[PDB]
Amino acid sequence: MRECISIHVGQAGVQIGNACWELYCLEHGIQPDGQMPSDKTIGGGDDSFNTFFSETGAGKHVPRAVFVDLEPTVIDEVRTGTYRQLFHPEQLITGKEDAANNYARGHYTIGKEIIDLVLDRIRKLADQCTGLQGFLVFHSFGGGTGSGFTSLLMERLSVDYGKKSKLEFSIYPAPQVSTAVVEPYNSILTTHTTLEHSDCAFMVDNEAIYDICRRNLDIERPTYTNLNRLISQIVSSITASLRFDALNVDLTEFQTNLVPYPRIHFPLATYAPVISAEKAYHEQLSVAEITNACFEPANQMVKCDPRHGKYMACCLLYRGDVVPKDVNAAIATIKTKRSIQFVDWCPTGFKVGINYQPPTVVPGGDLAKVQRAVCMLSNTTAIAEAWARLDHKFDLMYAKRAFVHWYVGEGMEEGEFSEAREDMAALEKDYEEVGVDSV
Amino acid sequence: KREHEREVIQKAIEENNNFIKMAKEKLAQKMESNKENREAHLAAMLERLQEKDKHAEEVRKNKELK
Amino acid sequence: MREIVHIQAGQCGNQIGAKFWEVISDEHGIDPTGSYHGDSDLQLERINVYYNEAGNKYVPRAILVDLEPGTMDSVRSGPFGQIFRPDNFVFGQSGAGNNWAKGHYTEGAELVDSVLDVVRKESESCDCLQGFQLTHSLGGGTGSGMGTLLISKIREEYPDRIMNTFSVMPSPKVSDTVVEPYNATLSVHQLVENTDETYCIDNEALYDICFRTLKLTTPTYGDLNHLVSATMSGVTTCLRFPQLNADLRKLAVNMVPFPRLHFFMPGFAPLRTSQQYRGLTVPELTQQMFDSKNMMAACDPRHGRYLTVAAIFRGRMSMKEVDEQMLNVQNKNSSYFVEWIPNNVKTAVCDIPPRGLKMSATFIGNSTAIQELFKRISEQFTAMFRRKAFLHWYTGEGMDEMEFTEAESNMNDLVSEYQQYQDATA
Ligand SMILES: Nc1nc2c(ncn2[C@@H]2O[C@H](COP(=O)(O)OP(=O)(O)OP(=O)(O)O)[C@@H](O)[C@H]2O)c(=O)[nH]1
Ligand SMILES: Nc1nc2c(ncn2[C@@H]2O[C@H](COP(=O)(O)OP(=O)(O)O)[C@@H](O)[C@H]2O)c(=O)[nH]1
Ligand SMILES: [Mg+2]
Repeated sequence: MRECISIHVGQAGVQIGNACWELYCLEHGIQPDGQMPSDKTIGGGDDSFNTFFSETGAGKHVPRAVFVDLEPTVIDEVRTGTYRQLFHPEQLITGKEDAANNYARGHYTIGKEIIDLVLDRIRKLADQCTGLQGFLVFHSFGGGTGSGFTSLLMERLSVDYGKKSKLEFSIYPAPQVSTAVVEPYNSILTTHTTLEHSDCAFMVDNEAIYDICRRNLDIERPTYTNLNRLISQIVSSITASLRFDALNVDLTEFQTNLVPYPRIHFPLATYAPVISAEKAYHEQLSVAEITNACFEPANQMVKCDPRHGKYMACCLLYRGDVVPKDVNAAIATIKTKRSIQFVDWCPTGFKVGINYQPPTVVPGGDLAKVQRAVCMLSNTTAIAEAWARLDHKFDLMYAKRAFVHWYVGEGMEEGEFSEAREDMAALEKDYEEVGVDSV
Repeated sequence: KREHEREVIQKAIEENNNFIKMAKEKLAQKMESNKENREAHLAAMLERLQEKDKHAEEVRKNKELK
Repeated sequence: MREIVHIQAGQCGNQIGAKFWEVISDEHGIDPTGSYHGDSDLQLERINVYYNEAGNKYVPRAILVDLEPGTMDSVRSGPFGQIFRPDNFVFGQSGAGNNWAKGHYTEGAELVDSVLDVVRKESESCDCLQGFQLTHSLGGGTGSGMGTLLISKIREEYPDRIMNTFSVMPSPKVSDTVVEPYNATLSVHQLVENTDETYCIDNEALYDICFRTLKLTTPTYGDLNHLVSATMSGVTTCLRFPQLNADLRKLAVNMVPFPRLHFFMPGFAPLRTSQQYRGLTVPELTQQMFDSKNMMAACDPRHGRYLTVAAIFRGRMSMKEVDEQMLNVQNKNSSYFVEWIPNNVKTAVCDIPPRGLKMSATFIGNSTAIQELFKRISEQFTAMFRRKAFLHWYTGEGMDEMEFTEAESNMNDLVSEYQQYQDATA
């Protein structure tokens, strides 16, 4: 019950979804053929892992997700990858042409071709579910598939599934790994479009993840593989309440607390401890250490200063050998030392959950296995800085209407650009309003 | 009290439906506008090329005239 | 399955295109018989971008076109003349006589239709055709006039396909036809409105490089071609070997801020018997790539501003080091990069280096400086056209002086716009 269908749009979506799924197999004891020896129930069951993994007569535990990419290349490696047996052919959907980094191409010119087939596969998965809970969409703002097709699929899911949940894992563009000059355009436009169709959006800045790997993992030039593996750890901590089940707290309750107002649905995420296998050897990280780490600004997935802003919610999702008592101490300590300012309308509390299932690392990973990890999600107004930066780039190119012709030829109109930007400016003012102290 | 209870739940129903409706309409408008726009562009580029073809025919008739 | 139909027209176009095919054929392990013997799967992974498979014969998806058969006959005589599909050969007999009007209106017009037929057959075989690339010279008659004519007729058939032209800028040093300025300006005009992306291969520079750098007192056409072939290999390395700018459309999307400014300055490093074994440190290699001496186009980058730039580092090298070198050049050379275009420089590295190089650097940029080259062409045209020198040539085919005017104005307009964006700030 409470099944979740996972949707992975674009190259980034797809790859990050291959990271995640592998880690989830490793955590649940699912083998690459899908056979989970631990699971005695064959063809079905009600286990937490069944919300993300469906079962078959043979005992094979198929992932509940669909990989869509307008170029075959990325999903092709999945088709031929180690976990190719786990997935099912229909679940992998690939066209023949990419959106050449163009939102317009991916939303209209190309997307329209595959959109109906995609929704079709989702619908099949939806019928398998006894009580579907919502969708998990993974994409990148910068790419044409990750922006234009992703918004299209968001609208379609709104219509066809009504107000069912729709969470998101949006890859904030990072100049270090930038692939297109026009990525700020696609970012604004997709953010504008999906803002009304997303219940809760988690952004991950490639730059921030790139830094974390170089620093904590001592990687000279982190690859998309490094990022993805770190990303999957974050994702797994967030979804761990769903896939696993006394102290564990459903992410819904966190959601009811991380969205004070519909437009404010972007929470910041900070994970700990990211450590190399040498450094983790002969070092034990306390609940207090990992907890500090959460409040450390260099450990956050998005680059922003929480101090510059105010907290509207702050949740701590732990996993591993943790006990309430230690979590209470560490929190208090933090308090004594940190400046966790809260909006006046919001209660200055930390919602916690402890999932005793310990964390797992993919073999050959650069992440050392730890006995405890934590990932704090916070609704601080600092997130706006993000938008700003982006927006500012968008404004720079758009004043000289650069690359704008590429959008217009696909059929878009400058109105869409200006409208999208206005909405971002409103969102930024909304953050400022929520921080203002009550009269 | 019972009526108001029935009112609330019908309001929430109508709210969801209305959202689905507005969403559907908007997406249908933007798809058609874009589609028209794109075809227009293509049709104008083709017509420009055709006008260049006619100019070449005329240049060929000008040479034949002499 | 992102096929790129290739089309080589004119004397210059046929020669440079033959070289290109030989060189990529070596890089992909394909001999003149189309047989593959490469050591690396990477050569065959994207070989379909430029090659059609067949006894497993990878045939260049090329269409040769020249109004004089001699040039194409020599091509067939040359290495790999067998590899080219014989039906792809398409040559007339009249020739253009170094007349743009002859190729764009008369003799070209007679042969254009048979060319389009081969184009249509090649495009039909393409599963996902990216577009067409044309190798040609703007000074000659078949390459320019008939070239631009082919561009326009292909665009009508494939208005949704990228259109890339390696146009060769005429040079006074190279001399050759006297009315060559007219032909170049006619070609430029068509290009300005018919080509998605254009590589300004100025022969002048090529020469200069040779005489000076290559210390060649008498640069030959073979010398120039060698420079061009190495450039072309560089600018196709991302198209032919398995991210940045991997297809023609994405390159453009990221390098053409505005449709008229689709003209770019190529650049390559290192460019000389002296071996000097030291494997140019990436640092250097970067400096040379940005060096105006390594720019195939005859413009000083420091005299303008880079709208967008793209770097390719072939050869096994430290990706971290390359990254820092690029960032550094951008930082120190910040005035030479438009501020209104965030992140306008992007770079890629390929493990397989050019033949006989442990590593290379390829420079592609839409610098506003490119307006220098157009300016030289404009001066030439204005001098001749001031006296109507050789204008009767074109008028005989039915051309009118207004056409020349319009072409001159269009080229001045392109320069104006380049200078406009150069001198615009936040
Ligand atoms: N963190 C992370 N970011 C990625 C990854 N792959 C791609 N990206 C980011 O995605 C952006 C490009 O987005 P893509 O996923 O490739 O775009 P696309 O979905 O394929 O759309 P097209 O242009 O039409 O091919 C870049 O700015 C990268 O920073 C990844 O594997 N991990
Ligand atoms: N770099 C280089 N330039 C060439 C070559 N062959 C011809 N050209 C140039 O081509 C121009 C003349 O064009 P041409 O080859 O005759 O075109 P055509 O009438 O269609 O054959 C001259 O300005 C030369 O500069 C070559 O092999 N290398
Ligand atoms: Mg792609």
